[PDB]
Amino acid sequence: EVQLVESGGGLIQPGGSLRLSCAASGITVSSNYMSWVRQAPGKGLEWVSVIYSGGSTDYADSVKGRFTISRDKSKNTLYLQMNSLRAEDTAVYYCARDLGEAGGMDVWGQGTTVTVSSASTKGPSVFPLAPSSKGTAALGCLVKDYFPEPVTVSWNSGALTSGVHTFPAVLQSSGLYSLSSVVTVPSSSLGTQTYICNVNHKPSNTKVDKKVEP
Amino acid sequence: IQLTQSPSSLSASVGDRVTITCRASQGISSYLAWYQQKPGKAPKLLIYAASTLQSGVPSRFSGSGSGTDFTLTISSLQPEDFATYYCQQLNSYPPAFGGGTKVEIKRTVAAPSVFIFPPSDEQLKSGTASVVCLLNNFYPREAKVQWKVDNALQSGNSQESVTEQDSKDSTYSLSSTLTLSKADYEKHKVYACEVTHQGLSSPVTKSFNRG
Amino acid sequence: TNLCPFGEVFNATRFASVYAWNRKRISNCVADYSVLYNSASFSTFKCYGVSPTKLNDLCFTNVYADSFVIRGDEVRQIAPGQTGKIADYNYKLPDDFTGCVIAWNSNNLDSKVGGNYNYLYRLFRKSNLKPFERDISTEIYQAGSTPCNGVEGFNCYFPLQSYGFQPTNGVGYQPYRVVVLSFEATVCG
Ligand SMILES: *[C@@H]1O[C@H](CO)[C@@H](O[C@@H]2O[C@H](CO)[C@@H](O)[C@H](O)[C@H]2NC(C)=O)[C@H](O)[C@H]1NC(C)=O
Repeated sequence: EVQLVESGGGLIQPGGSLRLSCAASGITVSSNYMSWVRQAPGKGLEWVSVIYSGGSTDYADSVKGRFTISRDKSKNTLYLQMNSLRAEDTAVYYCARDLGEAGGMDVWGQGTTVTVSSASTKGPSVFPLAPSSKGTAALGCLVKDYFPEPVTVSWNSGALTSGVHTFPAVLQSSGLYSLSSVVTVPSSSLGTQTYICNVNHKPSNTKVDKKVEP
Repeated sequence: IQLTQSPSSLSASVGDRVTITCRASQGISSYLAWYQQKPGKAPKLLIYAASTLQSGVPSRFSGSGSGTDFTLTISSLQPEDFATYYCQQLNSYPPAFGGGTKVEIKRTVAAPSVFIFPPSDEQLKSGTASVVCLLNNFYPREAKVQWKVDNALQSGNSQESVTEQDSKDSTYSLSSTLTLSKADYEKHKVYACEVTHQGLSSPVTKSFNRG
Repeated sequence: TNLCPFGEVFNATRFASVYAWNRKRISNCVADYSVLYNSASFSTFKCYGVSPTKLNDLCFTNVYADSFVIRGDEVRQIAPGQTGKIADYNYKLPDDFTGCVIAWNSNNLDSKVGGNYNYLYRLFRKSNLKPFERDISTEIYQAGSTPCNGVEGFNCYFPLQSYGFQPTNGVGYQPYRVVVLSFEATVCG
């Protein structure tokens, strides 16, 4: 019953604008301190903004003049208007009711994702990580230069799951993502068994099956 | 005010007593909160006012401290307690957060198996060469991966990625990728990946010759 | 031709909590505002309207002296056109304020080991205070849609919080005694 449901996050270009919404049930937005807190990929938590029960607003310095927090009493909804977005603003954004010293941030939203990038949607290139010529053997697929996240990888249409490690994507200096998916198999199976990685990139509607062989 | 969490990560077993500390740079009396966060999930409030237990939070969590030194204690670690924990300053906008502490599953030392992969002929037609080095099923997480090209130590042209702890053997895997242009790739011969890890008596080097 | 009793305002043994701020009316006396300024013991002495050296050459019908204790970080809110927990919910100065604001560190008097919890402030309020408004109610703050019925709990918070003034606090969190002099003729220099 008590929940904060957020929406509005998405892909956007540097200098662009975006509006996040936080629809509340069980707490009264206009009666509370309401905060936005963000978390960049692989980083910690950072407070962004607050609006007081009495209407006063405050902002982190890196956000002043670009972000505007507001609320709608009729809809019991909190808003965050994000202008002049930069690549640094890429984060998961959380709304939360803030009790300060009397509690903490006790009610949190599920979070919404904001990606700020000048890169354009692009399906991946799948290259084989072919088994060495010279026990346990390793093979894999290099899923390179795609945007945006996410990419999902399976092996042999899901039949091969044991020993599979798919690594979290890294962001390259070009603005595109890249990841690898590896699997370890017995060296004896390289002659007999076929190994196909299946790469799925929904944002570009790309589906690739690559046979990896020695 | 700055908050310094120690340690960045710790490994523990079920039933252990776990202690995470937060050091404030000036003195904030009892204005401190502790949160728990699991991968992909929102933070969850555990303690506020340094020692007050949030309603519904299990009693094995407790906070202590006032002034500059604060402690979060889990008296008997349970399986669902493996996660990242954050301290937060209260009663101050621009509120300070701690850097976080990851509580990980302890196990015995396991050396990585090291594999190296040359770039595929297909990628070379694009004018870019990706050399990949794999460290599989190792513990603990700390590992050093040194790329060498014709025995020249490489810095600034490699990225690396680590999986979360495996759900069955509690080990890690790690990939390191060295990216070069095809022109730079063809100007050298020996590509080596050198791995340093606690489970290895001496560094392991896997290499290949271009061609 | 009697002296204005500033000594009993500035040198009071205890100060009020900011939410229940104290007001003393000053009338029918002569005031030396240049001994207050030239004491060199105040960390803040910012006058809005006229300089202190020049208002010693001035007369008003009444002078009000408001006093309380707040954090050092919150002294900036005791000024016209400010927002924050103190300016919004405890003590609000008008935009056209024409007096003086005086503050000094009182960590030696208002903090103690283990925390002095005498001093309170209002954390929750439905709306902002009007200038020179004093809200001293202890009604339970309804933060949700369910009424509170005068008992605390989820979404039902006691509106007043205690400062935890400890001597080891950072300076910005240490207690500061504040005196506000409002000028609106029985008071001269
Ligand atoms: C508050 O008390 C102080 C301390 O007595 C007063 O300042 C002193 O006044 C005496 C007598 O005039 C001087 O000998 C001291 O040099 C003053 N300073 C100190 C630090 O003692 C002060 O005047 C009183 N406040 C008011 C508003 O009258």
